Amino acid sequence: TIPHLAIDPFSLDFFDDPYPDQQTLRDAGPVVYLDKWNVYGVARYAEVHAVLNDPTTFCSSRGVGLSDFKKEKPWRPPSLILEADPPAHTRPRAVLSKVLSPATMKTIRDGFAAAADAKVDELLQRGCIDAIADLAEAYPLSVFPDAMGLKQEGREHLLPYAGLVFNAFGPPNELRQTAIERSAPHQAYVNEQCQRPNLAPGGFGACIHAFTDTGEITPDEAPLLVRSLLSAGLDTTVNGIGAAVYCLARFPGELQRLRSDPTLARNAFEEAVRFESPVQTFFRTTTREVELGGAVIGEGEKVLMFLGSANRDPRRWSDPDLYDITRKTSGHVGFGSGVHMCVGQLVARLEGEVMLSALARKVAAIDIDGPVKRRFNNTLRGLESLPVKLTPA
Ligand code: HEM
Ligand SMILES: O=C(O)c1ccc(-c2ccsc2)cc1
Ligand SMILES: [Cl-]
Repeated sequence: TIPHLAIDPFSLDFFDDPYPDQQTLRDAGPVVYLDKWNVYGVARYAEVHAVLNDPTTFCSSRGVGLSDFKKEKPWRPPSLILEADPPAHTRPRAVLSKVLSPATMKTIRDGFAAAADAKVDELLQRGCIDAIADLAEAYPLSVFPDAMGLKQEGREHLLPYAGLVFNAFGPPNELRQTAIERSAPHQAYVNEQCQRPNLAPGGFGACIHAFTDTGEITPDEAPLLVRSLLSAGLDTTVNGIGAAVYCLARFPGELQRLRSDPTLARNAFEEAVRFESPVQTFFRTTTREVELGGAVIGEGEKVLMFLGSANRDPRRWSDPDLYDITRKTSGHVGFGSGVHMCVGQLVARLEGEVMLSALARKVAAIDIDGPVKRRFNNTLRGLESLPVKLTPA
């Protein structure tokens, strides 16, 4: 009934070009079994959406990586939000929602936009740049650690720590075990910055700690919630912005549309998130026997969702493999869906928007002018190096 496939979605060959294998996964059936890792897989939009939106049956408290916390010890203490289910999830979620609220975006937008404009001006002086190190990495590094309230010293630990976190959702392959063995100094730095005294006034970190007064979280919960933002808040946006620039570089017609109407910047970024899907995959664990897509899955089984695949499923999208900055993007699952849907999505969109706005207003052309190199991660899709020439408007 359920087809079995030998495809390894965490292999380097798969990362290098996942799209043919993703079609194979979609077309095999609504539910497949991945013999390589003994997990169920869903790669169509319909089933990915269904799983995300039934948190009771498809839980997160047994981990959203391959590892089942009921069987193995988590590599770090569980996240109070990502790796929790309702009701435990609900109050910590509400706190991060308020910390990263619509109202909060007003306090940081001017600074984020200024830094984006400044970066693009700086890059135009050089002309030929690496759109990863010099833009996709440099810009979020120039605004997010400050918005968190982090000191300057030690920030070089942030991207390695995030790479570790997202590799750790994967199976115990080489990527994962190498990350974990190098992890000690990054964990030590991050855990220390989570303490209240080390987070500057007015920043996201201080604001989380300030909520420990209200009855929503206790003081001992605040450091792990800061840890969530230091885990999920930087490397994701690096790959999202990298994705957007890569799309504009490959699809010059869309850059030209963006230049002609810079107010398309926000949707151009959203479409980039759909099109590349910086977060490719993660898991749920079944809490009961369940019927999904006409198949029966037993209790305590890992289910691997292919978010990137769902975002290219022709059953849901017209011309899924085209980058279209005026596409109706609502419903894409690049930020997830349901109760765990990215709590930081307003920050992500703000960064993406103001950077694409800067490019739209200041840059006439983006031409790849060197070898493109991919960055491999069990969960994240993105580039290591993207040599481009920027032509000023
Ligand atoms: C382009 C950038 C981003 C992408 C693609 C992205 C993607 C996602 C996805 C797919 C989830 C769902 C996980 C699940 O359902 O198990 C998620 C959750 C989460 N994200 Fe984002 N994210 C991004 C940026 C951010 C930022 C900027 C922050 C914080 C400042 C952040 C913090 C979080 C947190 C704390 C969760 C857990 C929410 C929950 O479990 O309720 N992320 N993200
Ligand atoms: O709470 C945290 O530490 C945390 C929250 C979310 C992610 C994530 C995973 C797949 S997409 C976004 C990672 C870590
Ligand atoms: Cl840690």
